[PDB]
Amino acid sequence: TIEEQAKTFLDKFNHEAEDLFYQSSLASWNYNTNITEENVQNMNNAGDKWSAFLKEQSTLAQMYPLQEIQNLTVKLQLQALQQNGSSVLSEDKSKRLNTILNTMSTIYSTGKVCNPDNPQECLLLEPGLNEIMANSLDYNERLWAWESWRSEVGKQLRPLYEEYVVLKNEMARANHYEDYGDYWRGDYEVNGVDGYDYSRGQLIEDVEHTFEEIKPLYEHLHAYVRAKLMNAYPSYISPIGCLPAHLLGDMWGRFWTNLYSLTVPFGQKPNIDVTDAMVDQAWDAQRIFKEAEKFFVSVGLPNMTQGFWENSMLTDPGNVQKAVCHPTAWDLGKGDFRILMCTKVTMDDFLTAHHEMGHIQYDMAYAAQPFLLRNGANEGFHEAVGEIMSLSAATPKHLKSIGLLSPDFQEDNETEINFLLKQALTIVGTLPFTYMLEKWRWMVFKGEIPKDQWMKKWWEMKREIVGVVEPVPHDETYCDPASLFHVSNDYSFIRYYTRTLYQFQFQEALCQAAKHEGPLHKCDISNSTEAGQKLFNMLRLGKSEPWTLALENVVGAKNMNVRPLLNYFEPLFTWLKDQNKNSFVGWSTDWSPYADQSIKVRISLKSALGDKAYEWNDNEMYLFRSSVAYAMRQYFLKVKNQMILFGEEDVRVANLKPRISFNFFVTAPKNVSDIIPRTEVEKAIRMSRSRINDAFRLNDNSLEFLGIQPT
Amino acid sequence: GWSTDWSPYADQSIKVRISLKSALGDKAYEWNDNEMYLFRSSVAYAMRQYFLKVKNQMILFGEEDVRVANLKPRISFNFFVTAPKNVSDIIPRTEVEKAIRMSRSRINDAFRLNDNSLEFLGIQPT
Amino acid sequence: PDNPQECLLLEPGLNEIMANSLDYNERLWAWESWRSEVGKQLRPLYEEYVVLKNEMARANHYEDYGD
Amino acid sequence: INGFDLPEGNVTQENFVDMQQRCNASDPAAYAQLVFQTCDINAFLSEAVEGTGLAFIVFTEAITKMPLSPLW
Ligand SMILES: *[C@@H]1O[C@H](CO)[C@@H](O[C@@H]2O[C@H](CO)[C@@H](O)[C@H](O)[C@H]2NC(C)=O)[C@H](O)[C@H]1NC(C)=O
Ligand SMILES: *[C@@H]1O[C@H](CO)[C@@H](O[C@@H]2O[C@H](CO)[C@@H](O)[C@H](O)[C@H]2NC(C)=O)[C@H](O)[C@H]1NC(C)=O
Ligand SMILES: *[C@@H]1O[C@H](CO)[C@@H](O[C@@H]2O[C@H](CO)[C@@H](O)[C@H](O)[C@H]2NC(C)=O)[C@H](O)[C@H]1NC(C)=O
Ligand SMILES: *[C@@H]1O[C@H](CO)[C@@H](O[C@@H]2O[C@H](CO)[C@@H](O)[C@H](O)[C@H]2NC(C)=O)[C@H](O)[C@H]1NC(C)=O
Ligand SMILES: *[C@@H]1O[C@H](CO)[C@@H](O[C@@H]2O[C@H](CO)[C@@H](O)[C@H](O)[C@H]2NC(C)=O)[C@H](O)[C@H]1NC(C)=O
Ligand SMILES: *[C@@H]1O[C@H](CO)[C@@H](O[C@@H]2O[C@H](CO)[C@@H](O)[C@H](O)[C@H]2NC(C)=O)[C@H](O)[C@H]1NC(C)=O
Ligand SMILES: *[C@@H]1O[C@H](CO)[C@@H](O[C@@H]2O[C@H](CO)[C@@H](O)[C@H](O)[C@H]2NC(C)=O)[C@H](O)[C@H]1NC(C)=O
Repeated sequence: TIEEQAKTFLDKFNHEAEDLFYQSSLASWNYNTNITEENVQNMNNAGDKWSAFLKEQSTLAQMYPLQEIQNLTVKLQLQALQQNGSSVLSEDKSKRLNTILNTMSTIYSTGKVCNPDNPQECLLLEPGLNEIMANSLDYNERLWAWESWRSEVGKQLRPLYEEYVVLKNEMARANHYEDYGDYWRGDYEVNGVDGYDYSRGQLIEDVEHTFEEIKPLYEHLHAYVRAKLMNAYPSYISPIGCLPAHLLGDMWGRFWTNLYSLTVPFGQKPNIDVTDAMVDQAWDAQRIFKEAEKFFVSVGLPNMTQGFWENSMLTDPGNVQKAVCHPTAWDLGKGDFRILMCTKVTMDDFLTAHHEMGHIQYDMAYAAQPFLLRNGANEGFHEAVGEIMSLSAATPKHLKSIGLLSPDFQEDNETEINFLLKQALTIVGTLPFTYMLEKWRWMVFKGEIPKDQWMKKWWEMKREIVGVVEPVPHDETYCDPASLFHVSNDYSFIRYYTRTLYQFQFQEALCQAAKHEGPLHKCDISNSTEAGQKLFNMLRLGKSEPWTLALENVVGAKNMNVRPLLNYFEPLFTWLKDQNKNSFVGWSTDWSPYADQSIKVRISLKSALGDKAYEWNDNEMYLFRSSVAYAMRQYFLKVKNQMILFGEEDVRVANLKPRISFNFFVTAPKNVSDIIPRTEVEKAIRMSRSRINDAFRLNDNSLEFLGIQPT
Repeated sequence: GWSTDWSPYADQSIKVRISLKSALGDKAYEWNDNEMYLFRSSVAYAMRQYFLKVKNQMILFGEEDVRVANLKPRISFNFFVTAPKNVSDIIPRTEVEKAIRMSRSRINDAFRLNDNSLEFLGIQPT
Repeated sequence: PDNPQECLLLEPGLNEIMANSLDYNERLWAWESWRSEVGKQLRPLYEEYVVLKNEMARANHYEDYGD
Repeated sequence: INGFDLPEGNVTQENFVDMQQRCNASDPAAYAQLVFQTCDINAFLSEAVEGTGLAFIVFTEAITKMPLSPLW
């Protein structure tokens, strides 16, 4: 043999798979290098061939139950090829799920938001909305883009996401899994290994445990950013409350990188920018790439394949030639390692070269593994490798020895605090975001969060874990999570969390081998074979061994530790604590940007009706919002003589309770930013209170408009 | 020739006469655009309740779906309900009359009127 | 109405429907949607236009813009 | 009922102290921020009236509760 026949099968499979895979990869490389319809067909046909081939081999693998298989190598390859996947779903189920996935992706990519001022001017997220969320400092403009993105596209995804969840769970359950969340936690799962075994549930525990150890540092970062944002947005942020979600420097608040302009610790101090030195010393793309190669060779990593240098888009075509330009390492196969990128004479491009080449080095190292066992130990191993490369290369030390930063300069601790904060805005800023998002998805997939509480718990978790508050209350007609790419495009997210940890663990371990004496934030692993050796040990492993074992290969551990991450930001932490001495380190999950003008309303049907007391449903609520809108119109047209067309949609309801108590506020007919002041709303209610009471067969006593009273 | 009276929506159009002086008399409110807005909103409410209960269907009928026409100083007008986002889908007068009958009391309460003052021509109070 | 991402301009799409389509519902959609969107936007502009135009004509010794 | 925003009618004469006990279990801190008058009925019965108060206060008040209050 069973194992013998299984091994024989895998052997034959691998021989054909590697070759056909190469053809597909080469075809894709060609089309990426030259965007042509002919090339489209080439890559498409090649991809179809490999996919069909893999499917047939998948069934053949099923004919070899891994239970009888004792050899781990064959067992691992069998298990990987064996995986049925969505194929377990019925034809109708599979087709529907695929349609939902395409619809969701299309809505995300083609969804548009029109300016309320001019309906003709409509912005897409990718270019316009992102620019506003990353550059605009207008509270109103940022609020518009944030809410409009969720109000237009988020609703379109709500029903699709619901079906998606159902079908996804079915498929995974049929693939022997508790839920789609468990299906996704299978990546980090290790079995039949002595001490290197790891449960899918273990991941959850580990993530949560590690997260609790980072909370302190993040709280200080949050408090510091809040203080600075209070200056940028006065009369908008509570010094003890959460942070408005539309002010985090992007559409979702994934990264806080765009908040640096408003949070620079030492404005007077700049940061290292050797792009000028590069251009001054005529640093072409090839030169910068050689520097990358030099660095790797310095740490004792194999020389870049001559083939790489031969076939690799290392610079923009510039001519009629049309080629995509995203930095990407290519393992075309059969010893083919290429890099495609529109490289320029920039410090960023220099570091990107190191990052991309880092992936190539990993590929080359595991290229000698079984075709199916040629990949990073887990989904967070490969990216971490690239990251630690850029880390060591960015160090002013490295640049001063790369001949870009005159070593006569002296690195200022202020510029170090500057650098550390900028990194924290990208690294520490995404950790709660990533944690909370995966947590929500996991609970949703396992059913812990019901459909009627999807948005409810989303914002509860946001306010508690991330310390971020919604500027506008979002009911279960919204799907805020689905408005993010990964969610709408069926991608796991815990990779990002785990990678971050792994990256710092790797960096520290390697620097210990490099015999670093200073702050880890300024460590250059260049010129250290020992660091390279440890790195290589894991690098060459691939998927052959458990990720827990590969960890022990470099860091020596089997699980993700956050200590090294904290160690890296320790200087910043100490500094932040000083700045947050006077400030309140923490947030209250009660303050909201709309609570100030929110009117609490308690309703007593049974008090005024007893028997024949109708059940307050959404229809009753719809009626209420309509009644309030009516009141607002009357008040404005009478007191202000202003014909303002207030609709039930302008009436924003929140904190609905079984007491039939809720907080509500009124906005301008087409202006989320323009919140009608509570004073005016109170007057409007007073004016039409009787009418509203009549509509619900209630009275001032039963229809308690807290803050409004009879006289 | 042609009749300037025939209308493609007249068939499902329900005439409504409002008698403020007959009911409220003294201290009767003035029927304005806001009163008409409340009326369309009230009809939308009724339509939602009817479909949610009798048809067990969640249809988000809005004041916009309530199409009002032939407004007169006697506060008389013909209205027809349409699908939330489908102008072509006009709710049959029969279904609308059922919804009206179901929520007539609440509609009367909303305008402080009665079946006598609030006349839904064709919808007969019992 | 089905897919909000698919939007038609008057000449490119609406005209083709109003000229070729024989579906009552499709023709009704395009006709009403054209007047429920562009038409509503022009209402206020046209009201000012008529005023300024009348002013200019009367200033040029005319009963109204139509005169 | 207002403190925990519980559905109207859930708390009765029977499920009241136990209700607030489970309520304190949920909100122990808030439970201490809620005044609660003491109801006894026997204490109400054992409250002495002021002179002439019985006729012009006790009886007068009870009659206001009675229907056709002017008749009585
Ligand atoms: C992947 O698909 C195969 C084939 O349907 C599944 O193997 C079947 O398992 C059931 C339950 O033990 C048996 O009754 C069938 O006879 C098996 N079929 C074959 C061809 O062996 C396999 O269990 C599926 N794997 C997952 C994880 O769902
Ligand atoms: C388990 O199977 C793998 C794969 O066949 C074996 O790895 C082979 O080891 C021999 C001897 O070193 C090499 O010549 C082959 O090239 C290896 N194959 C691959 C694909 O790596 C492994 O030795 C087996 N283990 C046991 C205990 O039999
Ligand atoms: C690591 O090794 C490299 C290669 O020897 C060193 O690169 C030198 O950098 C200095 C300063 O820019 C130059 O003057 C030399 O000419 C470089 N040598 C070569 C061969 O390129 C680098 O400085 C070393 N780093 C450390 C920290 O020792
Ligand atoms: C960088 O180091 C200098 C020197 O230690 C720091 O300047 C000191 O700041 C403290 C606090 O204000 C003073 O008590 C010292 O007298 C200062 N020393 C000197 C020589 O001026 C500076 O604050 C540090 N910067 C950062 C970012 O921590
Ligand atoms: C929508 O409402 C917001 C909030 O009222 C308006 O923002 C105001 O703009 C004026 C003019 O720049 C400022 O003086 C106010 O301080 C702003 N208020 C706030 C709270 O930011 C915005 O202009 C409105 N937009 C439109 C089109 O009317
Ligand atoms: C919108 O409503 C109209 C009217 O009900 C629908 O058009 C009808 O569609 C059915 C099914 O094809 C036909 O049998 C009817 O004859 C049609 N009526 C008319 C007046 O043509 C239309 O399908 C609805 N659109 C959507 C998107 O649901
Ligand atoms: C166009 O402009 C000319 C110049 O203002 C007008 O001619 C004048 O008319 C007034 C009224 O009869 C006289 O008082 C001026 O002396 C005239 N000016 C000149 C330069 O001759 C002419 O009437 C205007 N036309 C219209 C249609 O308004």
